[PDB]
Amino acid sequence: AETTVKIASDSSYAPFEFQNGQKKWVGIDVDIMQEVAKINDWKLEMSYPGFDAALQNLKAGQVDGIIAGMTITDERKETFDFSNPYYTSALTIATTKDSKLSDYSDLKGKAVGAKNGTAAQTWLQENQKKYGYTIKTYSDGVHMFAALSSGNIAGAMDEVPVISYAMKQGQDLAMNFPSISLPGGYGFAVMKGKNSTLVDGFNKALAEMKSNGDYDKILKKYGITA
Repeated sequence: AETTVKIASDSSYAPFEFQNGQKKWVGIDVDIMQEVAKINDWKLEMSYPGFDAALQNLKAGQVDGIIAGMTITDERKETFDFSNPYYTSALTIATTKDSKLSDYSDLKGKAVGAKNGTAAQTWLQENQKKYGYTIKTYSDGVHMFAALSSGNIAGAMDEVPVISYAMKQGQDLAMNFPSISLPGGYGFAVMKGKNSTLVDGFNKALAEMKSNGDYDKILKKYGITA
């Protein structure tokens, strides 16, 4: 019967992987992986220990691959082989829907938020002298978006898919600023030199899903492009 495939992911990264109201695992990565497995006649066993644990479990041979919004980078290619990117994310500034701010130049003298430890934070730091905002740093999304709604930041930098999902959820957000592409894209990962069948299967199924409408339907479920 079917070949079993163990894939580990993050424990909370909406809209890529997260638990719904019924505690069921959903998200872009979940839906993509489930369909990749269906197309390839694989018996999928998903686990959600968190990204760092997933990497540990993958190196230890405890799982066969990872899908967890994992950026493809030259350094990571020293340890992992990747699929083609199945999504390429981007950063932008979220505002309330009533805000007129829309240009990175409009930020002079204003407070802009980001979550600690993220690419958004780094981009803000890199471009602060360029654009002249002040940076407020938040522990997590709930706190950052509460500051935006309270008017204590004029904008909140985050990922386009994360803001899109929040907008789909009905949060008071708009994306009026340009997007800053996050190079590399997200890929399915296996250990370098191992499991090429999984990578090839992923790539083939991805191309099929893009071509047949299923990929677009998945992204739209979570509010993306859209």
